[PDB]
Amino acid sequence: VDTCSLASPASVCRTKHLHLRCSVDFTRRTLTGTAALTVQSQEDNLRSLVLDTKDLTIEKVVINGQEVKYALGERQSYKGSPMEISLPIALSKNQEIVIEISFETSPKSSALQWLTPEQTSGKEHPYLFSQCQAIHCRAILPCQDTPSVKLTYTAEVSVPKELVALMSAIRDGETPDPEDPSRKIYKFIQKVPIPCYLIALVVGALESRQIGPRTLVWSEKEQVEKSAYEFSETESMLKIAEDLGGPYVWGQYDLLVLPPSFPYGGMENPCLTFVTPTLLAGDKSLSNVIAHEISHSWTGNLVTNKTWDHFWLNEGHTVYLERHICGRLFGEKFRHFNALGGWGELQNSVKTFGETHPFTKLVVDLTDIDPDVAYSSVPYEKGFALLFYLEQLLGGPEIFLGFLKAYVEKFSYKSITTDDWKDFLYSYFKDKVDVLNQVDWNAWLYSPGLPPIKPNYDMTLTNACIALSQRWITAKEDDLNSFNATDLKDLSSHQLNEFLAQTLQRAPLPLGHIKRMQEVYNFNAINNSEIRFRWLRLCIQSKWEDAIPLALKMATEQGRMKFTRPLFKDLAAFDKSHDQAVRTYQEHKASMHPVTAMLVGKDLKVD
Ligand SMILES: N[C@@H](CC(=O)O)Cn1nnc(-c2ccc(Oc3ncc(Cl)cc3F)cc2)n1
Ligand SMILES: [Yb+3]
Ligand SMILES: [Yb+3]
Ligand SMILES: [Yb+3]
Ligand SMILES: [Zn+2]
Repeated sequence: VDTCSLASPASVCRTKHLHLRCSVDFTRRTLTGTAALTVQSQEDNLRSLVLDTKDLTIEKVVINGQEVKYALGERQSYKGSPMEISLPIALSKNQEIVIEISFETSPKSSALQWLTPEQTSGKEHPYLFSQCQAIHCRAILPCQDTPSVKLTYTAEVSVPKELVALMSAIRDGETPDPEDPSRKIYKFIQKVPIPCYLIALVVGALESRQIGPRTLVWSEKEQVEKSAYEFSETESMLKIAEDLGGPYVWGQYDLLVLPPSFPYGGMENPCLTFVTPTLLAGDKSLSNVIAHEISHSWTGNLVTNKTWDHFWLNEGHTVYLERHICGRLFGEKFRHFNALGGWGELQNSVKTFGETHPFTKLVVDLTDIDPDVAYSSVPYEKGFALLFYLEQLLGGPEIFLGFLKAYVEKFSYKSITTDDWKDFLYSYFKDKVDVLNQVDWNAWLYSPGLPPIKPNYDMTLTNACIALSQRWITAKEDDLNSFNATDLKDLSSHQLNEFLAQTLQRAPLPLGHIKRMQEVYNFNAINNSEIRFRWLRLCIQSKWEDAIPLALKMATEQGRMKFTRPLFKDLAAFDKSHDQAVRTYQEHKASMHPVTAMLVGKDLKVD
């Protein structure tokens, strides 16, 4: 059962198609229009159905050209309000009907961020973007807001003519709006069935540059050139991902570089991956995020988790595929380095929640839990650790990659549970069932904390990071003069980041050590968002007051939650910056992404 949805489940009825016709009004901060749902009954004598909605204004519901009775139930917190539709005629099993719902979004839709021109690069035009994952599609349109249901979609979007609309679909033309010549209509088609959290929309002053045979990069004009360079390896990654997962079925693989308030590193929207502008390091060093989003074209978008309790199926397999792409491009020692880094991020998450916390379990129970509050590195890294452990136990990467491809083939276009995955693993590895029966499944899948077994990792690229970090941690005041810019000469940006991660795990360090690190390494000058984030966290946790304006600036000038949430939390925990952290959040709250605003609010205990 999907405990995050209030809609009729897949066993009652299934949405087969959505035909969306809407208009974006920037003055009212509203999306208005019709969502035409092609619903197939899965039951005999079906006379009503329930849809998920959240802060939607419903005008009418039309079936067979006539208005039908509908009712909106009491709001159930983050789940929204259930919408019961009275069908005009009882439906037999497998019978299909079209339900056209006239709706309007609230300006406070948790799925959307409305940007004023001042909040964009260009400063002349407003901007809109959606983020439906996990359960925010119900805050845009009435739907069965569950990944257990997959549907195709077509969309027609009216926007002011000076702007461009894009969706998680194939672009299907543009025309002047026949109802308003100050507007344009942008058309879209998604022929591959998808869960509704993969529905996405962006409206802004967008420009494009071709960077591959099936890839355009999209952003405001100011970011196009930098984005084209940063993501130039995209086609190479797609070719490797196809070799590992089978055919790319989505047609196009475009990239959209969002404004800095985009709350995640990326979003695997089909045909149009969304990315944070914090990836624009200038040297392609944060491109693993692209490898991760590309990998989702197989794991997550083709093979989907049936409910959000099984989310690890989505991320664990994606991180696994992502690390193989980087492994093919830069070698097996690099894949091991990234895997070990991943284990360290898992240690961090387990330490933050506490080793007995229910969110440290691989398979979770989201009954009465807002998925946004549960979000962490655990399904990513505990999920990856399991697969990497299975890879070693079952004979190596080549053998395990054979399983990955067969798993994708077996479950493409379906929504599955952990039991479905485990059953297939046992079927594929029938000749190694004795090895599989040695796995402590109850601990790996259902127990909190660190996994019962840690995999084996090649140390070649990690050794220099640990050695430098340990030199700083063990150093006394009279050893600080020995550090010099030459200590970093043989370290890649990835190794610099790992050195900071290792040191941050032992934070605080004495204030004199942090001051010396800046003196000799000039970390303040580094623009790479990952390195800068860890360096600022290290400064704040080591109580360096000079870092307060830098940390406040980074936390607010961008909104990627991975950075913004721990920076605000570190600033709130430092006595010297506590008041500034709270006040800065209060003054920025209204201009923030709604999900980021909620979570920073909870982290700071500011209601
Ligand atoms: N897809 C990513 C980027 C990427 O990985 O490529 C972007 N992204 N956007 N939203 C989310 C997201 C995912 C799960 C959420 O909820 C849950 N979190 C943990 C568990 Cl165990 C179960 C849940 F349901 C809430 C939000 N992820
Ligand atoms: Yb066409
Ligand atoms: Yb079985
Ligand atoms: Yb000494
Ligand atoms: Zn992912």
